[PDB]
Amino acid sequence: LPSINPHKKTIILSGAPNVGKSSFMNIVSRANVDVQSYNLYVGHFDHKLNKYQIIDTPGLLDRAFENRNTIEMTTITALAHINGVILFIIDISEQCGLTIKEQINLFYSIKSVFNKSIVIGFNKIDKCNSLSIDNKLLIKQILDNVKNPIKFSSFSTLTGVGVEQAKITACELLKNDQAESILLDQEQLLNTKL
Ligand SMILES: Nc1nc2c(ncn2[C@@H]2O[C@H](COP(=O)(O)OP(=O)(O)O)[C@@H](O)[C@H]2O)c(=O)[nH]1
Repeated sequence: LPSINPHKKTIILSGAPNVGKSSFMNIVSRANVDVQSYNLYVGHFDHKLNKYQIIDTPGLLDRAFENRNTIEMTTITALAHINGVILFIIDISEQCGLTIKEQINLFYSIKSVFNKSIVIGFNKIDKCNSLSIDNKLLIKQILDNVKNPIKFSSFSTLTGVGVEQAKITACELLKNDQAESILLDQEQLLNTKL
């Protein structure tokens, strides 16, 4: 809503407070970041001759929607209608102050506003690897509960390892969705004609 181009290819960052969202944005955009107020953050980067933005909205996409007022919801909804892929980051070290299960609960609670592609980012691997079987099966359950096309990416925004890889899989998930969706529109229009 505040000075965002809705047509530019976008990574929409989401996840609990202190999971590494602002860190991720800063790394991939080399801090080429516009600070906009309603604070909303828009990082910019190029990948493979294409221009991208990456958006971080602390206070909006880091907590459940139950407590939002109308204006906040319209802002959230406006973001959900951008040309974007979601990067939902889970801090698997739990240093953010919430357990993996509480972070997955957050994901289910808010993934309904987005049917876009989603990358689940497992961050802070410098402080982890492995996981409880209930946690691994909770993560696996995401693939069953979710109609959205979903990929996984592990990284550390403290050490840099896997970060660029995570950025690459987000972009390509977007491409594939753009490709699949334009076909459905082309098909419906011809099926109408015929
Ligand atoms: N151990 C570790 N700490 C991290 C990593 N990435 C970020 N942090 C720290 O986690 C805290 C929150 O990170 P931040 O980017 O502000 O998360 P955000 O609130 O979601 O935007 C900060 O103290 C960061 O320095 C990581 O990969 N590993």
